Amino acid sequence: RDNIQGITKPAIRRLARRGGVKRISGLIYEETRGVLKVFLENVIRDAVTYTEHAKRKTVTAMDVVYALKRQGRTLYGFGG
Amino acid sequence: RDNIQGITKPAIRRLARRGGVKRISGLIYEETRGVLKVFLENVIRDAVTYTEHAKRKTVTAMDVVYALKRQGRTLYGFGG
Amino acid sequence: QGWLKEIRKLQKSTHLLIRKLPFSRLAREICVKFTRGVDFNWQAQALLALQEAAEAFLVHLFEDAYLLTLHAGRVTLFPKDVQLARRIRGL
Amino acid sequence: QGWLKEIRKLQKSTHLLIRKLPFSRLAREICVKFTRGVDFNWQAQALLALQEAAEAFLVHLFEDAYLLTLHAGRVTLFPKDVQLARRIRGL
Amino acid sequence: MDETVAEFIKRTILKIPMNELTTILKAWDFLSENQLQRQRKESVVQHLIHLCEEKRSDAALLDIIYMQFHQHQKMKQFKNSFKKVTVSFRETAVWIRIAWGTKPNQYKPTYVVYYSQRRNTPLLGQALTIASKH
Amino acid sequence: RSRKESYSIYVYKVLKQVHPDTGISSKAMGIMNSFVNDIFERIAGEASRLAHYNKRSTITSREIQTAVRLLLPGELAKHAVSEGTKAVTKYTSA
Amino acid sequence: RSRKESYSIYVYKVLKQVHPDTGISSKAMGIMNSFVNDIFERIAGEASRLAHYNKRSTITSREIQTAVRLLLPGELAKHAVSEGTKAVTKYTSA
Amino acid sequence: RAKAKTRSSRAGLQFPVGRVHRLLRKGNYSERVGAGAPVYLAAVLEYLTAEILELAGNAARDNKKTRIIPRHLQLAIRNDEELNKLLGRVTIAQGGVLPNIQAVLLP
Amino acid sequence: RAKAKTRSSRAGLQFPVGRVHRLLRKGNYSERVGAGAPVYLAAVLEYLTAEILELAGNAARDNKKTRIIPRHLQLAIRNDEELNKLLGRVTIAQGGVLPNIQAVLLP
DNA sequence: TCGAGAATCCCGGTGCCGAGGCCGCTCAATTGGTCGTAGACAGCTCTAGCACCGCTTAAACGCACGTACGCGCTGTCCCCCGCGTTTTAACCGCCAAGGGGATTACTCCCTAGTCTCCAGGCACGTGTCAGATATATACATCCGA
DNA sequence: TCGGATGTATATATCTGACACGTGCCTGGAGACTAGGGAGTAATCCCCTTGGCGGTTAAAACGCGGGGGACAGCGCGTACGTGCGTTTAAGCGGTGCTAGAGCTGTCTACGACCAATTGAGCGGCCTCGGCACCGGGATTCTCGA
Repeated sequence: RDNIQGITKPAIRRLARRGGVKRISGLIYEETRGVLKVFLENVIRDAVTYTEHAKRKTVTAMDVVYALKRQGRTLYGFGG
Repeated sequence: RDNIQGITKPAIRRLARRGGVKRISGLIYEETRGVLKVFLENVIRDAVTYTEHAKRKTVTAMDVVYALKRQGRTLYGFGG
Repeated sequence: QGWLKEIRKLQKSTHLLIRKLPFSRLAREICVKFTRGVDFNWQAQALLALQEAAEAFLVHLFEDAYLLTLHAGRVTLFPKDVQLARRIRGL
Repeated sequence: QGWLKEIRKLQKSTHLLIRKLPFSRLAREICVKFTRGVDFNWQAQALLALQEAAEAFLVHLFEDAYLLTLHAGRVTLFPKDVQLARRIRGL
Repeated sequence: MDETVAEFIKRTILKIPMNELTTILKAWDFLSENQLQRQRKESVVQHLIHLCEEKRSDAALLDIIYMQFHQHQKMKQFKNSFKKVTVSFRETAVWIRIAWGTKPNQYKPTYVVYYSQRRNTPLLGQALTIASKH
Repeated sequence: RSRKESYSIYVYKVLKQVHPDTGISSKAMGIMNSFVNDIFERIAGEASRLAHYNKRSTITSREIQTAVRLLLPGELAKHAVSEGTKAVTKYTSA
Repeated sequence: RSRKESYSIYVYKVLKQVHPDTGISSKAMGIMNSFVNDIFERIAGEASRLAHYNKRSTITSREIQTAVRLLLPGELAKHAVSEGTKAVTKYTSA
Repeated sequence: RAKAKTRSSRAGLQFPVGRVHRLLRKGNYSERVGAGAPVYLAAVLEYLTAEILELAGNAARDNKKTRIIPRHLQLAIRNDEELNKLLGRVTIAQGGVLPNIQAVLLP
Repeated sequence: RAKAKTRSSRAGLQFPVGRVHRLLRKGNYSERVGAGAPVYLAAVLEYLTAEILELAGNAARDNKKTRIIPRHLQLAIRNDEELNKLLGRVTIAQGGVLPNIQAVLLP
């Protein structure tokens, strides 16, 4: 009944099989949730700042890309 | 009688002792000259472009900092 | 046995891996802990931006991490392999 | 024995390590291989900018590399430890 | 919390119109009378929120008066018993307002149903029509 | 009434010009729309500095010719430094 | 003759104000001179984008606030915005 | 009173000069904008788009498809060296990764 | 015909308003510059310089010196966490590094 | 463990050069006053987004699993460290010359700017087909038997 | 270690949802011209780099011989991957609703510009003194029993 436990063990394994990982230890499932939670807190912090600057109550796709722009990971495909 | 052999073995070791390196293998002295030579060719290429833009024949300190600015390693202490 | 089939299958396709509805509940809960917790609406296009950017971060993260597993004479990955790879990246 | 004295001595001070006159001949030779090789004058202040930026790059490089030596169960560093650390950095 | 109280307070003052800002804010008496001491609407909330540090579920009652000045966007212990914001009554024209329905979420649209004689909609009608003796 | 614009027509013209029968998905236009704006921003943003660095006020052809000289790896730059130079003389002809 | 400017006299006030006895070398002023420009770059360079992002063409005090909210990390930012907000109220005090 | 001849047509290019020349002033890059600048710039933009689509079609052609999917862009950039040196920081939505099994995992 | 009262003095700050307000127009950041902007900005600049010098003096004080050397700045930034999160990309000339012996190299 | 062991650090020298402070001064900052306009502000409105419920069925959870796999293990041994002595060149100063960076007065050509036409683009519209998933019939590759 | 079952593959089929292309239009690029100001060009002043010697002195290369590390190899033991029967929650549609996104329309507060009008601020100029460095020398140090 926790949202961070909404990232199942095989779903984490689905990521690592794409990364070319043969065999995964059992303590990864705690660390990967920790790494993912920090990575969102460095974006949702930044994405909501644009959302509250232009005085709205709704995040747009451009809000995320702007947050990822200064973050240093530019994401194409959505744009203006 | 080569300038890249102007970087002696103890001078390379002086760098790694500052980096907290206990014991160094013997094949490092070829690789470190290779790494250093590439790092200058990604800067002197860029630094001379500013030097040839403002139509001069002399590199300034601001020319290097501008090259290191776009390189992503900002160096303070010299400035304008 | 099968895992090598599993790697070539997932590196073939390009669809998302984390399921959207648990991923949506995660991002909305993090947004509550900012802006003093009112709420925020999300464009359904905009939540797909995270779910792209989260997986593309992590898949790129493990490839940097799994090199350290093979460098250590190991095959099985470890959390030591994760945090060190995060440390050398510098963020 | 002495090397630990050598580490604390060099991490104490802050002066440059590579000697200037061989370092000057290196940078001038690289500048010849651009701008079709005429020559370029160098401000003596400006060559110190490289000699700061070169050492600050490499000293930061080995600290990232020497972590991989200890991660591999080793103490003696290797060129394998160098190129892998350069690879994960992404430049 | 007091931040989240201020966030409900900051959004409430911004939602009201400045042609009637001083009218309805005087009707709440959330601050004191003479403490209202005019130029810029965004700056006026920047001082009144810092002026809300004096008097500090503490400030939602101003919004129930805000539904009276904007009524186009839609014993008496027979509502507070349902505690499984909370209910925020106000006297009136013999009736009351509710501003009640929410876990804690008081910045969402709570229901409003007077008595002049989401999933929480399935049970908020059950606790009302208690049919007491009055 | 929401009269927006993009580079949607121009990418499809270039693709048709150098490939006869090759189509493109509407998701892939969102790549190329986000692609060319990020290149445009980095080029014009960098060449904005060289005017400010060398104290002049006028972005001309010469700044871009040294901006593309910096923003690309050099082998790809060897054609790009000559492509616009092939084109900029052609405009001043007519 | 030429004339060149810095921030050095202003910083030497600040150092004297936080410590009535601590002095500073010549080289460390060049550290601080290159420091405060690079902070002035990244704040205004970010704050210029938000004017471009939300289509209003006027950098006001509000856009600096959200840019400092973006650039500085979450703990150090909380004082500087308060140090910022304290400044403008005293400026509008007279 | 002549006919409106497009500067992009006069340059013989494909990307719009007049849109770039409008954007380059309003993007607040400098005060004065030279005439030769946004006609030199569009060719640089045209050479890049013609570069990566020419690799993208070969990804489409080899995978038996006449319609470029976004993954074919991802396979085009990472198989090139020099574009990967340009776009190694930038990710791509619906891109996936290279089919990269690391070397020593085999019988 | 009054006396020239400095806006920096009127703000009660230390960093020059009038120099920043001149630079913020000529740096070509936007078209219009608000009055409240380069008086909000100087306080942000003042708070940062007052932050790092206050750590720099303690590096000077502990190393028995009344004159701040540039290494004391380097020891101040890397010993702070949050400034290191700001300045981790930026190096410092004549800085050196932390006295960082890695852990397991000891008897 | 002991002991003398150099080793560590501290302290009171000369001393230099350099920041700290004071001095003419100018030009950029501020003051005073005028304008338009961006943008604030409030007001409609219809699009997109949250909620909910049902039915799903594919997905996950646990688990028993044996079977690979980390790893501590010890022995081996090539390969750095330290030391010492003998070349080698970086270095400081010094000097002399001079290309070459900064500055200055110069004119005009490029570029903003205006305002006056027009059409290339945009949004919108139906045809239809690539392709994709669908199911096969058909062709090859080695997994445990 | 061959059979062989398990994996591979064009082929086909339909079906479809995207998309390429027609169309009306309309806001924006273009034409043509106007002034004025950037900036290019040209000429000059000395600043600073360059390239000399001498010669000095720490640096560095040679070479060893020591042992400390790397490492190949092997023991167990253990944690994770695979099947698999059992939950279960994601998804999808699906419907009902609306709160906010966004757009348009007045009002004005607020910045730009301009012109005077001082003083804060910048280069010289000098003088003090903090750091710097030598060695006494008072601590605080390391393996023969």
